[PDB]
Amino acid sequence: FDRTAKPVPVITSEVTESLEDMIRRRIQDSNFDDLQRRTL
Amino acid sequence: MLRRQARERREYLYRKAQELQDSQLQQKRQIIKQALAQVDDEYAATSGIMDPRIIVTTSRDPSTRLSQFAKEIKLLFPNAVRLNRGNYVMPNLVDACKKSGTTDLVVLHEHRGVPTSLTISHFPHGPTAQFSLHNVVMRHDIINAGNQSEVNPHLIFDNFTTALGKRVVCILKHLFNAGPKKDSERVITFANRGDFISVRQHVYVRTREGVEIAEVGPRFEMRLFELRLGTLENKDADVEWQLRRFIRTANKKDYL
Amino acid sequence: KLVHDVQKKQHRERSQLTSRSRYGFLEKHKDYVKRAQDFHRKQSTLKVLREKAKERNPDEYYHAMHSSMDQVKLLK
Amino acid sequence: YKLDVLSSVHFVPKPASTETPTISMEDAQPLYMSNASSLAPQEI
Amino acid sequence: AVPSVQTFGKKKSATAVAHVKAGKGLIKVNGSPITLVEPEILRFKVYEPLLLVGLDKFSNIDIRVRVTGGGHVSQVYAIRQAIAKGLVAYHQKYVDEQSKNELKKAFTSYDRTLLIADSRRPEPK
Amino acid sequence: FEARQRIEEKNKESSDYHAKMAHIVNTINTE
Amino acid sequence: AKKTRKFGLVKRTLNTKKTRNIPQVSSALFFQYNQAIKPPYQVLIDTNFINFSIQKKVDIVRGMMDCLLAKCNPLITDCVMAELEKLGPKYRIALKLARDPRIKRLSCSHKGTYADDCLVHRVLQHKCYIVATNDAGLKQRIRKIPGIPLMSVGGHAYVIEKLPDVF
Amino acid sequence: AKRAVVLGGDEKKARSFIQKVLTISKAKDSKRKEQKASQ
RNA sequence: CGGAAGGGCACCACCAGGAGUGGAGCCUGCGGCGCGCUACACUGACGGAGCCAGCGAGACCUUGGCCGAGAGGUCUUGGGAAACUCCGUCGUGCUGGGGAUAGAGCAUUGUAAUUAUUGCUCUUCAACGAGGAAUUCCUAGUAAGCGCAAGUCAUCAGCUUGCGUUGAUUACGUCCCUGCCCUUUGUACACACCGC
Ligand SMILES: [Zn+2]
Repeated sequence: FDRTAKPVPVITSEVTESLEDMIRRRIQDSNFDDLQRRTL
Repeated sequence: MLRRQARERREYLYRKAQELQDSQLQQKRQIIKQALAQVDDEYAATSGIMDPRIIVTTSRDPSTRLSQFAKEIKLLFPNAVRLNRGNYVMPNLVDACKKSGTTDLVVLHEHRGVPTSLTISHFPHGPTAQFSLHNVVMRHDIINAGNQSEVNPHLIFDNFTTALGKRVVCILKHLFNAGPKKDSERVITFANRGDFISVRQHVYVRTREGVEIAEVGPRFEMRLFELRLGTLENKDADVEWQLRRFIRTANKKDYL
Repeated sequence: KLVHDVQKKQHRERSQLTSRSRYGFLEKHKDYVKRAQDFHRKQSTLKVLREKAKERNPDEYYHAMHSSMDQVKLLK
Repeated sequence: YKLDVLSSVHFVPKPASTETPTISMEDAQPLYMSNASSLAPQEI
Repeated sequence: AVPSVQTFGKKKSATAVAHVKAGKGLIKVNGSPITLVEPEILRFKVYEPLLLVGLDKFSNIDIRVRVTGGGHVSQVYAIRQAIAKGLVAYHQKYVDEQSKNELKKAFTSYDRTLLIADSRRPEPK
Repeated sequence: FEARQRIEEKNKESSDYHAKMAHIVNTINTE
Repeated sequence: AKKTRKFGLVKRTLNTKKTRNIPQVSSALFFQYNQAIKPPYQVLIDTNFINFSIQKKVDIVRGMMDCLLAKCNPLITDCVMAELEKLGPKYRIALKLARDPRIKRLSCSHKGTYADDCLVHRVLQHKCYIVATNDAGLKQRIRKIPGIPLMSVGGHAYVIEKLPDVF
Repeated sequence: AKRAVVLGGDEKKARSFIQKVLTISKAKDSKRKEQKASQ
C-alpha cells in the first residue's frame, strides 16, 4: 500500500559520519554563520 | 496598555504585509539585477544591539524527564533561565514575560517522559514556531560526563535554502548570542536533511594538522510544523506557514 | 472532438449499505463540500467576533445607554 | 514652534526673532574662572 | 430615591458584589445572615472589619452581599473585601469625610488587603 | 523500515520517468 | 482613515464577508432580417462615400443601381451637406455632384454638424434606410446596430454587406 | 409577542387563507429566484 | 607551551530544606534502562449533612414522570468537581488501610459462536509494615495535593493539552569546595583610585 507522511529518519553510523565530516569541513574552513555584532 | 498592545499588533500586521509585498517586488526586480551585472524586521531592530534573554519553561505538571530536558535546553542556550510553570495561565505567563522584558520563550511538551514538541515565541508580538522534536537523547540519558562548557557558542547551519529556511535560520540565530569570540570553543550545528533539521553540540580543537570534534549536548531531530504571526497566547493570529499533511505530495514535498 | 458516446457513457453512484441504514445517507463529495463551506463561514464569523471582543476598548459611550396562559396573554 | 503650539498643553511663546562690539549676556562659566584653570591637568 | 452604593471584592476568582444602603442594620450574605458563612472557622476572618471598626455603623447601615466564583477561602476573602469597600464608600458618600478617613486609617492599619486587591502577578528570576 | 524504502523507490522511479519524458520531447522538438 | 486602519478594515471586510425608457424593438425585424427593406431602396449618403465615389469614378445613382439591381433614392441630410460645404474649395466637384435633382435632401433639427451622430440617430429611429459609407468608426457603430444594411465603397464599384437579397 | 385577539369564524378562516396564499407566493418566488441564479 | 594575580556566575556549586525514582502492585516508552498512577492507614477509614469554580459550543444529549437495591430499562421536553467543613462509628490489630485473585448472581452492547465486552450486587482478603546501594528535580500563588473539560493537520487516548480549586518548610548569602567565564594598555572626559 501507500503511506501519507515522511518517515522519521533513523540515525545511523553513515549519516553521522557524513555530518561530522561536514562540521569538520566547516571548522577547518572557519567559515560558518554567526550573528556578528552591529557596527557603528 | 491593552490599547497599546492592540495598536502595536495592528501596526505589526501591517508591517508584515508590507514586507511580504516588498519581497514579491524584490523577486520581480531580481531578474533586472542579473541583467546589468538582510534580516527580519524585529531582529533588525534588535539584531546585534542588545543580547537576547530566553525563558525555557515546561508545559505543565511535568515529569522528571521533561524537567531534565528543559534544564538541558537551558544549558544549551546562553542567557537562558529555566521556568517551572505550575498554575500559570498562558495570558498571565506571556504578560509577565513581556512586563519583565524577555527576548523569547521556549515552552516544551512531552509524552510519558519523551519530549515531542517545542514552541518558540518572540515576545514583542513576534512569531511563534512550533516544532515537533522526535529523537531526543539527553546528557542525563548518556552518562555523567562533566558539564557543558557554557562559552558563547559558534553556529553552523547546513542546507537552508528557501524563504522558509531563511525565516527559520533567522529565528534560531537570534535566539543565540550575538558576536562570539573567534576562538569560541563549542559550536552548535543545525543540519537540514529533507525537512528534518538536527542539532548537536560539538567542541573542537585544531590539531597539529586539522580539527577534531567531540559530540556532546542533547541530540534530537526537530521538524517545523507551524509558524504563527502573533505570540502563542492568541491561537487566533494569522498563520504565515502551516505544514500540510493530508495532501497528495505529502511524502515527497520538502520544506512543506 | 473525436469521442464515442459509449466513451461518454454515464457512471451511477451506489448507495449506503443496507445493513448500515441506521446511520443514513452515505455522504458524497458534493454534500461534503457544502458542509465544509458552511462550517468555514461559521468559523470566519466566530473569529471576527472574538477579535472584536478582544478589542472592545471599554470607554465607548453611545447615547443609547440611557435606557391560564391564554388569559395571561390577553391580560398582558 | 508651530508643532509644539499645536500639540502642547501649556502656554509656549515665540522662540526668537530672525557690526559693533557685542556683549554676551549668558556666560557658560562663572566669569572669574580662567581657561587654564578650567583645563584639567590630564588633558594638558 | 434611597441612598445606595455598590462595591466589588475580588480574590483569586471570587467576585463579591456588595450593595449598601441605609436601613435597620442587617448584614446578609447570599440571602443568609453573616453568622452562617460556610467554612465555620473563617467566620472570624469575615467578622474582622465589623469588630475592627465597631458595630454602631453597621447598626445604621443595611448590607446585601452576593458572591460568585472561587473556592471557599477565596470567597471569604472576597466577602470581607467587599464589605470594607462598601462601608468606606458609603461613609465617603453620605456621611462625613472625616469618618471616611478614620475608617480608612483603621482598616489599612490592621490589614491593607481589606481595601485594595492583592493581585499576585508572576515574575521571573 | 518498509515505508521508508517504498517512499525511496517511488521517488527514484518518478525521477527516472520524468527524465525519460524530457528526453523524448527534446528529441521530438530537435528531430 | 490611516493606512494601517485601512489595512485592518480590509482584513475585517474579507473575514466578515467570508421613469425608465426601454425602446421597443421595431416591428420590421424578424430576428435579424429587417423585412421592411424591399426595393426601391432609400440610402443615406455620407461625405466620405461621396468623395471615394469621386475617387473611383463610380456614379452614385447608376453605380448604386449596378450594385443593388434596383432603383435607389439617395438621401442627404443637412449635416452632410454642411460638411461638404465646409470641406469647400478642393471638393467643389463633390459639392456640385451632391447637389442634384435626384438626390432628395431631407432636413434635420440638430444643434451641431456631427454627421455621424445625425446618421446614427436616424438609423436608430427608423430602420428603413441603408447606410452608405467608407468610414471605420461609423461602420463599427452601425454594425453593432442590428438589422441595418451597410454599403461601403471599395475596389471598382460599391459593395453591400448586411442585405439578404444582395442578388 | 403579538396582540391576543379573539376571532369568530369567517375572519379566522380568512386569515388562514391569506397565510396559505403568502406561503404559495413565497415558494414560487424562491423557485424563480433559484432558477435565475442557475441561469 | 605553561603558570600566577584580580573579578563575575551557577539548585551541573556550597549552605538550609522539601519532594520524588530505586522496595510492592498496576500501567507505559526504550532492552536490563526509564516515565506516570494507587497503596502501606488515626493529619486516617467509613456513614450522614453542608456546599464553591473555571477552560469548553460542527436518532445526539437531554428537563421532568415511572418502575428497578443497584446496574439499568420505560414514558414525556428543546435544539452545581473533588480534596474540603461539621456531626458520628472505628481504634492500633498486616485491623474496617489495601483490593490482587477467585466464585456466584443480576442487567446492558454487538452478534449467533451457548461468542466477546461492559456495569452492578454478595462472598473470598494475597503482596504491601515508608522502601539499600545510589539517583533526580526544585526557591512563591513555587514544591505538593484535588478534580473538570477538550481532543480543534505534528505528538497523544489506561494519554496529551488546557482549566480552576487548596497552598506551604527553607536559602534569597558566599565564591570556601566543584566547575564555567572575563581581565591582566582606564582609554573614556572631569573629582577620586590604581599605577610595569
Ligand atoms: Zn441632421
